[PDB]
Amino acid sequence: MFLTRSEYDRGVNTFSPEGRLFQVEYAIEAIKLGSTAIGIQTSEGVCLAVEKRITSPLMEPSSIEKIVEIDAHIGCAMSGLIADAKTLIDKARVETQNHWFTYNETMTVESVTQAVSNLALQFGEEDADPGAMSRPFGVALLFGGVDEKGPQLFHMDPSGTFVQCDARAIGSASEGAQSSLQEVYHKSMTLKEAIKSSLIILKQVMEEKLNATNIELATVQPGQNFHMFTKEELEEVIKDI
Amino acid sequence: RYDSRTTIFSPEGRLYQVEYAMEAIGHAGTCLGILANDGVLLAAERRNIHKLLDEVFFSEKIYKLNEDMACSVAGITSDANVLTNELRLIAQRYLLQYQEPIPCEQLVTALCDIKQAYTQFGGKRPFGVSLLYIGWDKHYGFQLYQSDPSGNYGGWKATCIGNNSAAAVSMLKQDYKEGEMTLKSALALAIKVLNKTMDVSKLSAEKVEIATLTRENGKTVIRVLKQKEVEQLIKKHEEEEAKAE
Amino acid sequence: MFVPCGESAPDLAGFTLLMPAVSVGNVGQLAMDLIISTLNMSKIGYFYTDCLVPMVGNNPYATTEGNSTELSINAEVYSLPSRKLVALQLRSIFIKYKSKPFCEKLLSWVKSSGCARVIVLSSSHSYQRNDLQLRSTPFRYLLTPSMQKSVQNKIKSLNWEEMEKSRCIPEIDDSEFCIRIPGGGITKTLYDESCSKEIQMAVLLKFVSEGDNIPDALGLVEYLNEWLQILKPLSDDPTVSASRWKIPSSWRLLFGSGLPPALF
Amino acid sequence: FRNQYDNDVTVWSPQGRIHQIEYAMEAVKQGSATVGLKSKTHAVLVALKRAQSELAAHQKKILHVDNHIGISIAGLTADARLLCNFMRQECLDSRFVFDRPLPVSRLVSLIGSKTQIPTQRYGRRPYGVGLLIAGYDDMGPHIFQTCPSANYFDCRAMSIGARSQSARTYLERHMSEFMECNLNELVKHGLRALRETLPAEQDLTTKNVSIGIVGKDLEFTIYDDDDVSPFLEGLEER
Amino acid sequence: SYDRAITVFSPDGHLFQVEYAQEAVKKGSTAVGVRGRDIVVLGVEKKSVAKLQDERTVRKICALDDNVCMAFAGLTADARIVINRARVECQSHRLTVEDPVTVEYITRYIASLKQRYTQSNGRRPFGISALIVGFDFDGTPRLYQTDPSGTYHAWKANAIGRGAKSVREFLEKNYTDEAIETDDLTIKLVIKALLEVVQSGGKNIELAVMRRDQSLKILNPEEIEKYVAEIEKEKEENE
Amino acid sequence: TGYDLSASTFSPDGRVFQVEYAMKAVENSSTAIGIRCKDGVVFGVEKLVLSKLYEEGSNKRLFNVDRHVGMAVAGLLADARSLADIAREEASNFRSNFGYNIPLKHLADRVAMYVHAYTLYSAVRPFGCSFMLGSYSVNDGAQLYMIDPSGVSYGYWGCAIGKARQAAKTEIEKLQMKEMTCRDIVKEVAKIIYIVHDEVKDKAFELELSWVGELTNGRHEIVPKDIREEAEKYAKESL
Amino acid sequence: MSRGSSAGFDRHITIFSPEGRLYQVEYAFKAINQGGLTSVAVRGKDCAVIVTQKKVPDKLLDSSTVTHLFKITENIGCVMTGMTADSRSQVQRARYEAANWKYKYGYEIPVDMLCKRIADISQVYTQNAEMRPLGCCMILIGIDEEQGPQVYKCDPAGYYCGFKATAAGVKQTESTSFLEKKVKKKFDWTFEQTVETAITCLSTVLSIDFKPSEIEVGVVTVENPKFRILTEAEIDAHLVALAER
Amino acid sequence: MAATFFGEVVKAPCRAGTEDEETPEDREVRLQLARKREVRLLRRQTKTSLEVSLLEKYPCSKFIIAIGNNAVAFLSSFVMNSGVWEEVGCAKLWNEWCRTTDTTHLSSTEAFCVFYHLKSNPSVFLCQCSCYVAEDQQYQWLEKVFGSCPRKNMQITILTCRHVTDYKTSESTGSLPSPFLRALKTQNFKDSACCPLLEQPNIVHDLPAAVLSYCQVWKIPAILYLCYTDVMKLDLITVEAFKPILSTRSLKGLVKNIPQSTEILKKLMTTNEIQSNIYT
Repeated sequence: MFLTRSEYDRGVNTFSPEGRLFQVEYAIEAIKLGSTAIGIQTSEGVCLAVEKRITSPLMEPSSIEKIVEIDAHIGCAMSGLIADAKTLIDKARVETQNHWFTYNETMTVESVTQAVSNLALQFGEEDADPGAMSRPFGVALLFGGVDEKGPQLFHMDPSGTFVQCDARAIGSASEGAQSSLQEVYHKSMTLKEAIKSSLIILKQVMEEKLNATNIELATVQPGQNFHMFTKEELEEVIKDI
Repeated sequence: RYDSRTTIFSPEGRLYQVEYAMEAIGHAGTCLGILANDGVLLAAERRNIHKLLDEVFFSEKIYKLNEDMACSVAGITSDANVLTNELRLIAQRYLLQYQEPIPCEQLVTALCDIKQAYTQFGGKRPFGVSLLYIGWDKHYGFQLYQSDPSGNYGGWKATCIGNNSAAAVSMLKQDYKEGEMTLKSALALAIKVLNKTMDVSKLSAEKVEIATLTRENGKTVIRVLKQKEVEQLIKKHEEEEAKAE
Repeated sequence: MFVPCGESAPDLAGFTLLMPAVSVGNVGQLAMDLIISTLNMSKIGYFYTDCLVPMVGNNPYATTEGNSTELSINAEVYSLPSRKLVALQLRSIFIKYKSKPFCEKLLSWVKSSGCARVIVLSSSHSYQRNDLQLRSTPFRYLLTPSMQKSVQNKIKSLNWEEMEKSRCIPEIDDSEFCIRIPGGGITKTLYDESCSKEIQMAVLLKFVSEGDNIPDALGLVEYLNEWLQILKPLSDDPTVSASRWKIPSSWRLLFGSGLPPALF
Repeated sequence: FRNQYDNDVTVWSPQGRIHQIEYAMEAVKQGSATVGLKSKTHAVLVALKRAQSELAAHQKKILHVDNHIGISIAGLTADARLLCNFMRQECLDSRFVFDRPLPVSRLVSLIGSKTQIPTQRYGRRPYGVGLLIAGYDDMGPHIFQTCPSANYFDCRAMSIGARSQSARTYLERHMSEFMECNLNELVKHGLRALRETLPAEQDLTTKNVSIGIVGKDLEFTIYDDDDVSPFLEGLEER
Repeated sequence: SYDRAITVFSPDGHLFQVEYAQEAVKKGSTAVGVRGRDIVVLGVEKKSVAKLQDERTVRKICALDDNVCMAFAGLTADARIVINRARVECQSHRLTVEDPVTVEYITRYIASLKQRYTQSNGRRPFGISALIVGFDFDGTPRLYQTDPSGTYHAWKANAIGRGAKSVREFLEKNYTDEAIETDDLTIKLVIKALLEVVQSGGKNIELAVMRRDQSLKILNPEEIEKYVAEIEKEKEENE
Repeated sequence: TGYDLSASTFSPDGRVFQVEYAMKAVENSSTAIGIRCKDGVVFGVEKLVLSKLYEEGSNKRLFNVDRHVGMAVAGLLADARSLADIAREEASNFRSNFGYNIPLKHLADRVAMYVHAYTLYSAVRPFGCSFMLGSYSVNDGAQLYMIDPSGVSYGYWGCAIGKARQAAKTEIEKLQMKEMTCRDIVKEVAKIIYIVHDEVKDKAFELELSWVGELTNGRHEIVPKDIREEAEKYAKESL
Repeated sequence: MSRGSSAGFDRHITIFSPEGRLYQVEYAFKAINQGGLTSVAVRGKDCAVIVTQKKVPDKLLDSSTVTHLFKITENIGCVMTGMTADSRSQVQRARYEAANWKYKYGYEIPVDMLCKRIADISQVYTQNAEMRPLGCCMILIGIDEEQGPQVYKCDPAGYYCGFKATAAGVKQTESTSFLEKKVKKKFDWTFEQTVETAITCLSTVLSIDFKPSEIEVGVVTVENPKFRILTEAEIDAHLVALAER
Repeated sequence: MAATFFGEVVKAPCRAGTEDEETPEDREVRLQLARKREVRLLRRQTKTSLEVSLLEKYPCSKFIIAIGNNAVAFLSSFVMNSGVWEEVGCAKLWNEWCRTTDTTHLSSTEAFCVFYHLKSNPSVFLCQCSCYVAEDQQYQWLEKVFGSCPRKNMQITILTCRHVTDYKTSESTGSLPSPFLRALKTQNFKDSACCPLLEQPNIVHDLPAAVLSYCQVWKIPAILYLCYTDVMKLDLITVEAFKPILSTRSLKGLVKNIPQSTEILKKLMTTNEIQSNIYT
């Protein structure tokens, strides 16, 4: 008989019929704007590639901070409101160092991502006055690293959820990249061909030419600790497209 | 997007609550200050024209903040009282720390910080008071300062806040002997300005609150002008405009 | 803009039109839901425009098993050719930035058929009301200038209360007394538009805040019956047969669907 | 005609009814089917892992809580992980103070109170996750299921999550013969109950079933992937 | 789903009061910063000359420490607050990690302060963008740019405020090796860039520069007026 | 309408609607009767078996709040259980401070004011349940008190709360409860419960009894089972 | 934070009407009438008496424990009218405040000071943003030492005043008229031209004669200054004294 | 929603949406944004030039259109298996959802209002849309697809899925045997449906409602089918709730081989997006 406006996506802590926090899954809608990131976790190691999307030549490429070192054995990729990524990464680094301090050991990747998720999920509890978010974060993360269980990769999005994923792409073209991934991905991947295939997909989903400055990627494998790729090695691996 | 909460940016960048705060100023009594080579004056229109009022004591819009510098107000007079009290307290605090009278910019900035803190984290009405500061310090000599409810401020050589502010400032821009005027030449200029910004009512000493600041013998003097001096200044300007015919 | 059910023009030569406005609490739409149900008014035409968000239902006025499959859309026009009564029903809400095209397309149609009156049942916010309305009755009325010479004596013999007129530009103190009805939806924009067209319209509205507006709906329809006597005036003491009004078939469960079997 | 009343949890509908709680129920219907039947000696939790992503390891329905208490979540992951931490804290404190395993039937009451507190205050939302608690204590197995309505029930078998009505019907049809079952038959019954929820085109593979058992002498042990081959094998076709 | 109440994501995710403080710096005075080989330049226009105003108090080129100097655009009061906080932070860092603070560190601190006023429905965002420039202890020039959101991308030559892309996209085609080799050569770059959007001449075009290890030195209309001296530097040697 | 979104709001005719929805909320739950007789008070509820999967004893509604005090609720199970927990703390506090058991008339006033204290604030919402406190002591005999969601506390000879309180009250009025013992009252309680119960909509309920009084040494107890079956039968042949 | 000030002239407590009248306070006054009960209090020069209805719309209810006459302290008693829960809460507040006064000042609180304290507490509710006025009005009585017998009345607005004889409830205005005609006419009211006055007022305004089960009487006299609730017999005695002539 | 700080006025929302507040910078930005939110038919490989409505250019006899991802899966498997379907084009839509130029290389396992017609008989058209069309684009969409001169020799069948929580019945929704099927027909749709008609309080309000209403006004026979399912994402039995539809005359000429459609359902369900894992 009658149709009415009915707003349940405005305030946090509000359940729509079908029982879902629209407010949080709007923060999921925010990742759709950040740069595309690819993480491939092979038995030989794990690599993290990401487009950088420089706006103007006057911008220093090294300033754009899309892959960070949580510790010597955890690498992270950002996508979304990097203003939030800066506090999440700070939490991750502080937690890893606290764990190493208390427990004379290297913190496993799963526990790192679990602690970072613990920083999330404090969306609305403003009765707890000190320094809450009052909102979900706006960033989706890709924790890559090596630990007792071999190399592992984890994806977490602004819902406090993680999975021991591998070949998970996040960013504006995340689902198209994932569609390419599953049919390109394989269990027995040498780290070289993992980087190869990842850069091929990142190629097709780009704006600009692909060169050493448009993207930048890092790998961790049991051999060496966290390792960025320089302008040198980026050109060195893109000679062959 | 609209006029609420004093903590929302409209979809066009403009803090509408503060823009409305700088609207109550456009209704209070006209207040102007002029900087001269040898002193500073701070004239104001005392709009309590009702005859049953008493207690002409030293002020209704011209407060004294410390041994050196004085203040004037415009807008919601209760918030002006709160701000003047806070200014006096800040000046005394600085004097307590460094055992020297506070430089005028120090106090002006200290107050503007509070006034801006109310146009930010809050949920409370921003202070709808625009002030004027006159004072001295060894660092720059005579100084004049303005303030808005926005927390903004600036040093002015000659300004005016309140009713008819635009015409007063236009006349002051076109009328000022910038950098080479004495004191009561600026007093004559101020009388001319107020004569520009009258209501229908011609001004008299019952409608003016001129106050002056002076650098003498190592001590700073803030004497509010009494009846006779003001009426004599008024006759002087009156004859001057008469022969200006 | 009108589209009929019988591929013909009903030819509303002088029919009086009763009109809703999408208003706070949907009180006008709900009241004319009542009048349509009670007068058993037949469905004669469709009002297809690109202004209403679309909606479909199955004859929300279904009185019999036979006609209960009768598809209905967001806007149809109902009528009673026997007693000079034609009613429009707007059920859904208005598309954004689209009240203009609907209003003058609709009044273009109204002028085309040569209808006499476009009486509108509306509603207004209960926090509009300053002290005067709080101490007064919750009903008001508006007459267009052509209404202002016609049944004028009836309205202010019936002891009614004129629309409150607020300052039209509160920035200045020199403006007129000017029309300001918020929560009227298209009430004001229809009224001033018809003033420009000089077309006979009446506007009868109640001050409301939303909730279960069934009491508000009977209040509005009895307010209408005070002037129209569409339904057999009260005679001061039925006092038992409170159901003088058809409750339409779609006036079933309103607050929701039902109680989950896990709480109480 | 109830749009004003279904936004905040501290607003009664004019029908004697809190719509927000009933909307918190609807989160449980968005998880995945999970079954918690029990026998005279043991209690099990069969859950179906989410095949909504691909190539990424499925989520972790069954959660360790203590040596004698385990849980299965069928709601918001945030609230689930927030409640499991509180559960672990309660069990740890109970063993710290009294040096005894916390009885299940008191931990469940503590859950009820803690989840009721937000249901009444402004600016909070009900815990949108439904639990399935398998435990063993001095009085043998228990299966408690929790709702977002801060209402806990003592169940001899229950299923919560998407399409769980099929599993509930099946369990209701086979509840009598649950008390006398060896562990094998109990797990097979639970697997069948989980199976009757799935579309007939897919079968319970080893990569989406997460049996976890506690009982008399067996600690709460979670059986993840391929390790659930012994339980899953021998399961007849539908 | 609207502009309203910062802590809300749009159905796309465009949490809007930050999107507006982002656009709040489109009405502030244009600011430009170009980083040279041995000099960092910092130029701001002042098209609010207001002749009877003491040019000293409205000054926008603030200093944060011996090695860091700051410009901004937008709401001046918020700028004063953040500048006070940044100065206190610089001194506090020199108190605990005793060294001159890196331009990186103070830029990150300012960005973090700006970001911290974006959660907590609470506060309103700062409505300014900053151009942190200076020399670091290892001896290299830096140039940074913050936003109300909290992003702190570091550039080589910048522009914020009114006429943002106008200045920036002029400055796309003019930054080169033969623009930072010599100092006054670097200076003339910023002057021309500002003249592209200037209010028709050196009307209080508040320029301040900084060479290595010495100080912030606000160039002022000297007896020579290096301001004008360079205005018709270019306006003579344009042909 | 419009005046019913918060407890801190009086309707124009002077009625706090958001406590009258709560008093109208309990009509969603099944009935609960408690009768006071010479020796003690006996409760009884039309406990609903939501499904056959539930254990015999889940969703109890006959909580013990102290040794000598009982409680039967109706309404939201969660809020009623929370109030039962709150009352359990009043009795403990009174015992710890004054040594002896808490008087029932005092306990019903300690808790009623609490339910009321949630009915005058905009932040919290009123409790959506009603309950009956029962007790017996040789000093003061048997007492029975009822607390509506509004916080009104009155003592009753016969009480009934739930979706069919009216029929239950009508049937209770047919006993001389002042002249009977619990042994003969339990039979009548079962009779009332089956008489008031509406079977058409609510098959598969579980009659649940409890008494406290002289014959149990003044300690609250669920009824020993064999008595429950004799009452079950007695209610059955009568029907 | 809180739900927020409901937007509207009559939506909320602290919001002011255009001619400056709090509305939720007056709706609180019209919330007294809920229940239908009315109360009357009169005083002679050596006794104060409060009389109220005892309407029990059921027979299951223990009539002994249903009441509206509460004893604040041993010398002070009150009758509450309005919504019951708020009435009993305010009785708790009164008892606590009266005990605290004796603790802090060493002598029994005079009736006026108690009524003033509770009026102060209740007014605070009319100023914040989620507290709500208690829809219940108090009528205290007592003898202090010398000030005389006193009958006071609070109200949700926070007002309180002295009364020679007062009333509250639904049938209140007519009771006020009858009681005014009473006081105009003859005012010894020793102990009998008392309570027959109150019972006669309550009846003549309400209905035909009461019978002892519907009336609840508490008295304080100068030579017996302790709140005594009259039993069912002596109330009936006064009832026949009405009938007996 | 409101009440950000203590004591703020809330201004309770209006269910009728009357709180809308009824200047070159606003007008020009209004023009450009309104230009953004446009549905544009594309004769692709020419990419443009459909000023005439698409159904006003080709003759139509039977029109089947599905709305919602479950419906598009149902059509793409059970219907789109037997024959051969050519692309007449697609519709380019941007709105609050389906962003970043939702039209792509067709991303083979994806569709967004893409139209197909049979190889043997081009007059039978199938619109395969899985995007949410906002209120401001639905009528423009109808005009572009249909036109104002509907050749009434065609028949139209529309299918969509709705969450079971929207159903209005006296008993609780957690008691209805979801999923269930209900049908809405115009008066000129002579056939009785294979599922019971939608009840009185219940309601349809989206693009499917727009299409059904447009068919209503112009006497066009049409049918609306609802799959009131308890899970809104892609799932098998939710789609298979549409199985009875495959039986009525309106589609009997298109269904030939079922097990092929079943294995297609399996594959497409296994090869869908990676929707965020929150448990919702």
